[PDB]
Amino acid sequence: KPHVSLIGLGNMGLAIANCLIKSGCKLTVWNRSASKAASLVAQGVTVAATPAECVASSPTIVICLLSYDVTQQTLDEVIDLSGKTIINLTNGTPQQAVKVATLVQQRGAESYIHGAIMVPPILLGQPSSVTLISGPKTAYESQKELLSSIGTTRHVSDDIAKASLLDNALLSIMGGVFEGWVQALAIVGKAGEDEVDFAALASPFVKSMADWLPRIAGHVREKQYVGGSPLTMQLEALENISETSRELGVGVLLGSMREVMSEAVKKGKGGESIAGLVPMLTELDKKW
Amino acid sequence: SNKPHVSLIGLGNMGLAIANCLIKSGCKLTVWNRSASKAASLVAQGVTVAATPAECVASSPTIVICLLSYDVTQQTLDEVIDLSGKTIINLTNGTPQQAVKVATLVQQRGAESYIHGAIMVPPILLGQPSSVTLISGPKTAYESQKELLSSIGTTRHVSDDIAKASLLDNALLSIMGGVFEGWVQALAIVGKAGEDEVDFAALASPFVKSMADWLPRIAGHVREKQYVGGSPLTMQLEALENISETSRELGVGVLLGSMREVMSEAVKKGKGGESIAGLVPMLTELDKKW
Ligand SMILES: NC(=O)c1ccc[n+]([C@@H]2O[C@H](COP(=O)([O-])OP(=O)(O)OC[C@H]3O[C@@H](n4cnc5c(N)ncnc54)[C@H](OP(=O)(O)O)[C@@H]3O)[C@@H](O)[C@H]2O)c1
Ligand SMILES: NC(=O)c1ccc[n+]([C@@H]2O[C@H](COP(=O)([O-])OP(=O)(O)OC[C@H]3O[C@@H](n4cnc5c(N)ncnc54)[C@H](OP(=O)(O)O)[C@@H]3O)[C@@H](O)[C@H]2O)c1
Ligand SMILES: C[C@@H]1CCN(Cc2ccccc2)CC1=O
Ligand SMILES: C[C@@H]1CCN(Cc2ccccc2)CC1=O
Ligand SMILES: C[C@@H]1CCN(Cc2ccccc2)CC1=O
Ligand SMILES: C[C@@H]1CCN(Cc2ccccc2)CC1=O
Repeated sequence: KPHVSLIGLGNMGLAIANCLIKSGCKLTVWNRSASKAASLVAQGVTVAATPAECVASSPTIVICLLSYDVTQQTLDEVIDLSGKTIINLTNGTPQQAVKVATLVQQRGAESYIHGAIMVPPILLGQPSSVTLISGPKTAYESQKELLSSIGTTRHVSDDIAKASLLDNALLSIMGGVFEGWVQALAIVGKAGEDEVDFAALASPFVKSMADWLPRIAGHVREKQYVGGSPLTMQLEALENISETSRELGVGVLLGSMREVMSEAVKKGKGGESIAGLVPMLTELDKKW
Repeated sequence: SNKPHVSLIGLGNMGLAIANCLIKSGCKLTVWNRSASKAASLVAQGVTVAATPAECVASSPTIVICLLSYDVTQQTLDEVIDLSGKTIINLTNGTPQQAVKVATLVQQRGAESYIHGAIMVPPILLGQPSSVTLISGPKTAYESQKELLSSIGTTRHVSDDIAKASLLDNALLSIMGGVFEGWVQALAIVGKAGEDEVDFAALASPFVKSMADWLPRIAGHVREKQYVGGSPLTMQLEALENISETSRELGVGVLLGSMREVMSEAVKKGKGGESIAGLVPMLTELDKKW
């Protein structure tokens, strides 16, 4: 039984706690709301009064909090991380990973690795589970056996910030897929159709879209914006989604997409493909 | 003689793809386009170019329309006053009510029948059996046009209701607009960070097919009004905010504004603990641009 500490017992933190218990370690936990540890006490888990007491109990510290800001608040009075390895599974930006790595190095930590869990809690540890890890290969290799408790890990880079970079890119795709899906189900539901029958009809079409993504990535890399689906036509179809929604009394998402396509047309990029939109983003810090 | 007579109105990206599919399947084609020069590649293959929309419709018993919009369709059919003995196949993207408006316009003018279709692939994939076109309108009219329409791929008759193909088109294109908004954001981030877009597409591929798998479960939750799970909107909104900050760190713009705005309002209305299924009632109960 290796000693492990866990900071954070939210939806994901409790899923992590159960995986670590199942795999046979001596777990110490801390959470702002100590009552979230109730389901772990029967399984032989120690609840530490403070973040400092939690970190003192183990050589390996797992963190799964809401955000970077909560992480820095929680680590404020954790003064001695000498001989400790930090595994940070908290979502944030590439620079926020560098900021926590620096905070823990300043306090004597042996090593920092960052992970992005890419499944909901119920899939953690199951065969469908993937976690992206970044940081020094020797530190990943040191932790690989512990980390197997939460499912498959993918070492994506020795650069501490890269798991968060890739996390933020993949969650952009997830955000967009869910924005389109919520809009779709709102339309079909208000129109009196069955959402589950709609999902069956849709799923072929959605897997076809996923097959197009690598061709689009190649066009973006190669700056090849010519094809058979110009932004003028795409924008006309997005405008018809708004009017379909208005006709039904349903609200309208995809506003940022309409605004960036509208400006692309004004810049004379109306004849380009969807690849044409990437340069609209890469050259200007703006919320569309 | 042998080959069926077919008229096509519109020779844009998709209209030209249709023209080539109809030629290849062995039909006798008459075309009209605002820009007559778009027919140059069809004239060798033996197609007739009509001077006006009316003369085009006069040449054939079956009329295919593939124009930009309803507004352009209405304008283009302004002087098409006689549709007696003509079946109308409208493949122009528009709203459910615009499909009803065109069906009524062509009835008034004596059309035999009207079906609406939504092509769900780019022009280069038209004619592949795997390319699906959704068709709505009278079953008998669809069944009589099924052999002609097999030129452009596999057709799926979704409803006798003329407006249904456009309803389902607008819903499927909502998903495509979302997917592409997220994909453009993702490629802007990884590109500006100096990563390879093509290796990122490969890394991403598993993760995106996993999401398609989650959609029927979410649809069930929305139908059953089950909004409780392990991925609360407060946590999802924090992650979306970190996409904005990641982008700002790279000097890159940010999309997904409507998604941040509707999740913020959910959190404000006490639905911060709910799953993504909890957003659907935010849309269904209020006409609003987020
Ligand atoms: N849930 C998922 O589906 C999912 C999937 C992939 C990744 N993740 C990532 O996992 C991380 C944790 O998310 P979660 O789903 O566990 O979120 P959650 O259920 O909302 O839990 C958030 C955690 O942060 C703590 N926290 C929030 N504000 C705090 C504060 N001001 N001070 C101290 N602690 C505070 C909470 O403590 P209390 O219990 O006291 O509120 C809880 O431990 C996030 O970075 C998220 O992006 C989640
Ligand atoms: N990937 C795709 O291209 C795709 C996929 C699925 C469905 N669709 C649907 O197919 C339809 C046709 O799109 P497309 O790709 O062919 O677009 P496109 O290449 O922009 O062509 C638009 C067509 O409409 C004509 N047009 C535009 N404004 C006009 C006006 N004011 N008066 C008369 N004609 C006018 C154009 O004539 P000119 O040639 O003279 O400009 C052209 O024939 C759309 O409803 C679209 O949503 C397209
Ligand atoms: C697959 C899981 C499911 C919850 N996701 C939370 C989330 C964050 C941002 C946008 C949508 C969903 C993180 C994941 O990667
Ligand atoms: C709207 C987007 C623009 C890029 N297209 C890429 C593509 C995919 C398959 C075949 C050709 C082009 C897919 C689309 O329809
Ligand atoms: C794949 C093709 C590309 C043009 N599409 C129009 C469109 C509309 C909204 C958002 C993106 C693309 C329809 C399609 O099925
Ligand atoms: C962020 C969204 C919220 C609904 N989730 C549905 C889901 C998918 C698989 C297993 C459980 C729940 C997927 C997500 O992660």
